Amino acid sequence: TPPDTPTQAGPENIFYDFNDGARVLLPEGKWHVRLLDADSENILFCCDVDKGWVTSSKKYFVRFRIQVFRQGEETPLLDETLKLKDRPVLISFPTGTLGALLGWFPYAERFQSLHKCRLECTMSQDIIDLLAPQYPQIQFSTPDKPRTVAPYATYRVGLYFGGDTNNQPVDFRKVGFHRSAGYILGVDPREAPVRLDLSAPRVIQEPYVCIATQSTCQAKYWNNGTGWSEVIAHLKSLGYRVMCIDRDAHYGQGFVWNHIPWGAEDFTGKLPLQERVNLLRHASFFIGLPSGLSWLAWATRIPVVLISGFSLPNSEFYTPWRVFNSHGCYGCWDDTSLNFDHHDFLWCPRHKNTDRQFECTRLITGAQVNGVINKLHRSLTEQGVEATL
Amino acid sequence: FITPPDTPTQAGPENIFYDFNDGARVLLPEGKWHVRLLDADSENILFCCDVDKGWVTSSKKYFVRFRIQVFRQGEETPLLDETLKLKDRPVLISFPTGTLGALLGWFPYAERFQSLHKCRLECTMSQDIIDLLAPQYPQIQFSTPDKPRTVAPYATYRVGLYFGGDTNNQPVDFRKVGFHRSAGYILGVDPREAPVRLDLSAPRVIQEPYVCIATQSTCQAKYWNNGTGWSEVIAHLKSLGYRVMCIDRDAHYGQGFVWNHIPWGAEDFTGKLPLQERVNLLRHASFFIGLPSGLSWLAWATRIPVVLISGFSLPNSEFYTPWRVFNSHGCYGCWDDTSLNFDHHDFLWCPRHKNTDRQFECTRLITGAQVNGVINKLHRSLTEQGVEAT
Amino acid sequence: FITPPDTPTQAGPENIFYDFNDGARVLLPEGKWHVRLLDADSENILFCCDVDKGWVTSSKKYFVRFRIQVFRQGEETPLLDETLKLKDRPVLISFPTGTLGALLGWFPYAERFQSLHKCRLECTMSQDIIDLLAPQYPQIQFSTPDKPRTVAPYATYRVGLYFGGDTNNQPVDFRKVGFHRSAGYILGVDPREAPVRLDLSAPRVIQEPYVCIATQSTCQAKYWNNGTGWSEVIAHLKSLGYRVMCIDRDAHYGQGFVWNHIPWGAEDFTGKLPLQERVNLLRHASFFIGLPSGLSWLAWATRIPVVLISGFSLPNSEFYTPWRVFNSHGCYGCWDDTSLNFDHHDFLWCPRHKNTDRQFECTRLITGAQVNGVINKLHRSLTEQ
Ligand SMILES: Nc1ncnc2c1ncn2[C@@H]1O[C@H](COP(=O)(O)OP(=O)(O)O[C@H]2O[C@@H]([C@H](O)CO)[C@H](O)[C@@H](O)[C@H]2O)[C@@H](O)[C@H]1O
Ligand SMILES: Nc1ncnc2c1ncn2[C@@H]1O[C@H](COP(=O)(O)OP(=O)(O)O[C@H]2O[C@@H]([C@H](O)CO)[C@H](O)[C@@H](O)[C@H]2O)[C@@H](O)[C@H]1O
Ligand SMILES: Nc1ncnc2c1ncn2[C@@H]1O[C@H](COP(=O)(O)OP(=O)(O)O[C@H]2O[C@@H]([C@H](O)CO)[C@H](O)[C@@H](O)[C@H]2O)[C@@H](O)[C@H]1O
Ligand SMILES: [Fe+3]
Ligand SMILES: [Fe+3]
Ligand SMILES: [Fe+3]
Repeated sequence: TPPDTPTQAGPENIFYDFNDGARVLLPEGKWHVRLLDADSENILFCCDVDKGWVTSSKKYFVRFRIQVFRQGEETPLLDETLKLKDRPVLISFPTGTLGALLGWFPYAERFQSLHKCRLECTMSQDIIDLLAPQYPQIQFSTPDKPRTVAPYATYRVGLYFGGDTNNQPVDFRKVGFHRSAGYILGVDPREAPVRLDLSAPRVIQEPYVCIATQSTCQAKYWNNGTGWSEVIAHLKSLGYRVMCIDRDAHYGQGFVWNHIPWGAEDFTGKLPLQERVNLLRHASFFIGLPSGLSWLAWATRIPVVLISGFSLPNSEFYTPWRVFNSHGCYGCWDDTSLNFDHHDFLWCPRHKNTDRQFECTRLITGAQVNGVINKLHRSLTEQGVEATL
Repeated sequence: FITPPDTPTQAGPENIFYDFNDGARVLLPEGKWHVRLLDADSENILFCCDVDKGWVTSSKKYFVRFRIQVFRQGEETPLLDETLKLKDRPVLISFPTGTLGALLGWFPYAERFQSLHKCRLECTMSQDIIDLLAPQYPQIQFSTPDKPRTVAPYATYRVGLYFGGDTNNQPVDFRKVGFHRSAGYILGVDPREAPVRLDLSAPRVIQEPYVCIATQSTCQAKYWNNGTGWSEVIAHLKSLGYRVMCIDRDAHYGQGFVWNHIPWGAEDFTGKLPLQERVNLLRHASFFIGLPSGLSWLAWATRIPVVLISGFSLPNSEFYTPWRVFNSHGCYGCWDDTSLNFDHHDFLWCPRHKNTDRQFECTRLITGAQVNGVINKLHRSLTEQGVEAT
Repeated sequence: FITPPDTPTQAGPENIFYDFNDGARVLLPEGKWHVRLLDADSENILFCCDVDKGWVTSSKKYFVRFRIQVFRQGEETPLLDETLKLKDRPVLISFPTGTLGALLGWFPYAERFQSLHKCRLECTMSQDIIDLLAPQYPQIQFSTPDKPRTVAPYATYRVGLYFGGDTNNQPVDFRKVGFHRSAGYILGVDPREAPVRLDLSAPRVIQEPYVCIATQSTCQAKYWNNGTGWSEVIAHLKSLGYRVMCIDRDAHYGQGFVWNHIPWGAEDFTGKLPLQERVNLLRHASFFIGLPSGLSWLAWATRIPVVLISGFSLPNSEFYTPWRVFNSHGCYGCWDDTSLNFDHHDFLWCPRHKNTDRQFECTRLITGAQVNGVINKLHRSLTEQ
C-alpha cells in the first residue's frame, strides 16, 4: 500500500509523490496540472482540477515531470522531475513464488546500479534468506514490515494479465514473464541469474541427477504416461543416482494427483532453499519443469533440461537442453488471445475436457528427453563443465 | 464370442430340427404348424404362435427347462413333444472374452450346474484362465472360443454381464443381485458366492511377513483417487514390519493426461506373468489390499484376508469381507445404480459428477486413516488369533 | 415412535450441551461460535459453519463415530472436542411400533451392536415382541416406546425402512441391500443376516407329521394370486401324508371387494394368539410354506425348512432358503425397484400393471405345479437326509 499522503512537500501545501506512478495532492483552489515524460518531453496528461487527486495512468518506471499551474499563470508553481539518486526507493514483489522472484530480481539490482538510489525490496522471508547475503547494497524486508515508511518512489513488479498496459509497458506474454520486470523498471531487459552461496562442499560422492516433477498447475506437469519412468531408468543405466527435490511428494486437485515417481530418491519436503542450492550445485545436471526449481537450478550453474510444452522455448531462460514439441497444441499460456484461469487446474483453451487435453506435453515422449539427455551426457563426458556453461 | 450352430443339433421326426443353444430353438420345414414353448417346471405357456416356416426361438436365453411342442394345424396331439434333459448330454457354457475377476466369480456356478444335472460340460474362455483352473476341475472340459471341441452341443448358455437392464439373457438385472451371482441366476443354481479351487501347494519363497497390493484397474472410478492414500497405507504397513509388493499387470496405466503409476515405496512385482505365479506369491502373503479389480478375487481364492477398497460399488456387490472399506457420506455405488448406465468407452466415467469439483469424490472420501484403521484391526486379529480368524 | 430429549444429555464446559441422539447434536448458548463435525475414523470434516446460538445437527442420523468440535471464532484450539464413545454408556435403539418380520429380521443386528461397543443398550418395541425375545436376550433391556427407562440417553439410533431413496437416516437405500440387512448398515455392524434366538424348549403336541402355512398378507401383492395354487399345494401335501394348518392371524383379510380367506382343506389355527404359541407349534412342524410376511421370519427362527412364495420381491430381498419359489418370466420385484415407490395407503398396489389384465402377474405365474415341485424336492430331502 502507498502512503495516504504524498511523501514530498511542495510550495503552498501541495504534496507530490512517485509511489503509485506520479501522484500529486492539491489543497483548495483552481489548478492546471500537467504530467510530462522528461525524456521525450511529451505531455502525458493535462487537465484542469480544483482540488482532487491527480495520478498518471502509467505505473511503471517513467522519468515523470510534474507541473502544477495556477489557472492562467505563464510559469509553473511546481515543476519537479523524477530524480532517484540517494533517494528512498521501494520495489515491491508479491508474496513469494519462487522462480518468478529469481527471474525478476536481477533487474532490481540493475535498477539500483543505474540510478544509484537507496533501494528496499519487499518479498517473502525464505527468498530474503536466500539472496540477502550476496546483495549487501540492497535492503531486504517483508511486505508487512517495510523500513522506509516514506519512500520517494515505489515500483510494483509482477504479472499483470488481461493484456494490462498501465502497470507494465508491454504484455509479459510478448517479451517473457521474467524480462517484463526489466521493462517495468526500464533497464537492460536481458535475462540473468541471481547470485547464490555456492560455497557448500560436496556431500554425495557418486554422480547424481536432480529432478523436479511437481508444479502449481497441471498443464506444466509432464503428462506423458511413461515419461518420467523411462527417463529415470535411463539415467540409472548411465550410472546416475536420481533424486526428487520437490517440496511436496504428492500434489494435485480433485482426482488428478501427481506423486514422486517410483525409483527416484525421496529428497522432498519443505526445506530452506539454501539446502536445495547446496544439493543442486554438485549435481551432474537438473531435469525440471518450468516451475521455480528450474530457475534455482539455473542459478547454481548446472546444465538444465527443461521439459515444457505449455510454454514456448523463448519464454524462460535459454538452455540448449530445452525439450519441446511443435506438432500439436503448444504455448497455450503464451497466446495473447487466451487468458489464464487462476481457479482452474483444468483449463485448456483447445482441448480441455477432450481427448487431446494436455497434448502440449503428452507428445513429449521419454525417448525425446532421453535423446537430449544422451547429447548432454556425451557433452559432459567428452568435454567438461566448461563446454556447457 | 459364441456362435450357435446354423442348424439345430437334434433331429425331430418330420424333418423338424430342435435345439437348446441360444435358448430353445426349433427350425421347421415348409408347411402349416402351431408351435408352443412351455416351462416344464411351472407348466406355463411361455410362447404361443402360428408359423408356416422358419425359425422359432424363445425370447429367454438363460436356463429354463423348456418344453417344445410342435403341432400340425388342427391336431389334438403334438408331432414333437420334447422336454429339456441334460443328463449325459453335451452342454457348452461360454464365458465372455476373458477378464480376471469376473471369471473367478462366475466359474464356481458352472461346476454346480454340472454337478446338479450330471451333464458333459465344456467351458470356453481365454487360455491363461484355463491354465489356472483346468487341473483342479477335471470333470469339466476347458477350451478356447475359436477351438470348441463340441461341434454339435445339446444346450448352450452364455454367462456374461448384460447392461441396460436386459431381462432376456439374464433373469434379473445383475446390478440387483451382484454381477457375479448373476451367473448363478442364469444357470438356475445356488446363487451364493464361492471361491474357485486353485493350486495352493507352492512353497514359501519370501521368509519375512509381507503384504500384496493392487493399485491398477480398467476404469478410473475403481482406483483409489485419494491423494495421499496409498502412500500413507504403505508407510503404515512398513511401520508394522511388513514388506509391500505391487502385483498389478501394468506399472503404468491410464488415458489422456490421467495416468496411474505404481506407488513409491512398493516393491516392483508388476508385469505380465502367468496367474499361477501370482497365486504362489499371494498365498504366503499376510494379507492383500486391493481394488474391486480381479486380483482381489484371485486373492480371495488364495484364502488370505482381503482388504477391498472401493466406493464406486456397494459392499454387497462383491464377495463378502469384514475388511471391506467403504464411505457413505458422498457419491457412491454408481455401478449398482439401475437408473445409470456404464460406459465401456469412457475411462473417466462418473455419471453424476464428471467434470466437476466432486468427480470421483466417493473414492476420495476414503482417507488413508480409514484404511489404516481397518488394517490395524486386521493386524491385531492376525497377531492375537492367527489365521483361524474369519 | 419416539422423541429425542429437547435438551442434549451431555454437559460441556461453557454451558454448551452436546448429544448423540438423532445424529450428533449440539446446542450453543449466546455468543459467536465456529462448530465442526468430523468422522473420527476417516478424519473427514463432515460439517463446518459459523453459528450464533441455536441447534447444530449432522444431516446423517445413522451410526457414525462423530467428533464434535466447538471453536471460538478466532481460536486455534477447540473449546469442546468430544468424540463418540459408547462403552458403558446409555444407548437407545428405537424400532417402530413395529411389524413382525421386520423386527425379527432387524433385532440380531442390535445384539451385535451391543457386543461390539460393550454399551448399556435399551430397545423400544411393541409388547408382544418383547415377550417373545426378552428372556433369551438378558444383556439387553426391553421397553415400550411410551415407557422408556433411560430418560437421558447418550446416543439414540432409529432403525426402520426409509422410502424415497433416503440416505440421511440410512447409509444405503434398503432396496439395494435388503430391508433387514439395512439395520446392520445403520448400526455399522456385520450386515450378514441372522435368526433371532427363541424358546425352542416346548414339547411336541401333535404326533402326526404336519405342515404350517401362512396365506394372508398386508398388501395384495405379497399374496399368492394364482387361482388354484394353495388348493393344489394343500391337496398335494395331504397326499404325501401331511396335516395342513393355517397359522395366520386373520382368517379373512382384504379391502374393498378383494378379500382373501383361509383356504378350504386347511385346518383353522388362526386368531390373535401370543407369538410363543406360534413358535411352539411351528417348531415341530415338518416344514413351513409362507409368504414374505413375518410368519416366514418366525418360521425361519424356529429352525425349520421354509418354502417362501413371492414374486413381488427378489430372491435376495429376504433370508436365504433353497426352497425359494420365484418366477422370472413376467413382472417381478415391484418392491426392490429403486425407480418405483411403495404406497402404504394402497392395498391393491402394483405400480406397473394396476387395473390391467396383468395385475399381480408377479405371483400369478407361480403355479401350483412349481411349488409342488419344490415341495417334492424338500420332501425327498427330509425322508432321505
Ligand atoms: N520451499 C521449497 N523447497 C523446495 N522446493 C520448493 C519450495 N517451494 C516451492 N518449491 C518447488 O517449486 C514449485 C513452486 O514454483 P513457483 O511457485 O515458483 O512457480 P509458479 O507456478 O508460480 O511459476 C512457475 O511457472 C512458470 C510459467 O512458465 C509462467 O508462465 C514461471 O515462469 C515461473 O514463475 C515458475 O515458478 C513447487 O511446486 C515445488 O516443486
Ligand atoms: N496376468 C496378470 N497378472 C497380474 N495381474 C493381472 C493379469 N492380468 C490382468 N491383471 C490385473 O487385473 C486387473 C484388471 O482385471 P479385472 O477383470 O479385474 O478388472 P476390470 O478392470 O476389467 O474390472 C473389474 O471389475 C470388477 C467389478 O467392478 C467388481 O466390483 C470385476 O469383478 C472384475 O472381474 C473386473 O471387471 C488389473 O489390475 C490388471 O493389471
Ligand atoms: N398376533 C399375531 N399372532 C400370530 N401372527 C400374527 C399376529 N399378527 C400378525 N401376524 C402375522 O404376521 C403378519 C404381520 O405383517 P408383516 O409385518 O409380516 O408384514 P408387512 O406387510 O408389514 O411387511 C412385511 O413384508 C415382508 C416382505 O417380504 C418384504 O419385502 C417382510 O419380510 C416382513 O418382515 C414384513 O415387512 C400378518 O400378516 C400375519 O400373517
Ligand atoms: Fe495446452
Ligand atoms: Fe461416482
Ligand atoms: Fe408387480
